[PDB]
Amino acid sequence: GPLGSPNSGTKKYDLSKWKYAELRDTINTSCDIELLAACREEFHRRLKVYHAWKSKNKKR
Repeated sequence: GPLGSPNSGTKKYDLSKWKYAELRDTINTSCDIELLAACREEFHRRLKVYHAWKSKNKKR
């Protein structure tokens, strides 16, 4: 089609690891279905593992 794009070597978003500062700042400064959607995914995810570490919560 029109768009040839004879050079592909990157993705759309990538947040291997972000800081708590930029996290809150970017969410309160930037705005985008992706930025926010990704921000929440990291918040919930990062928090999910946080609890898992401390206590995996398990009562046999």
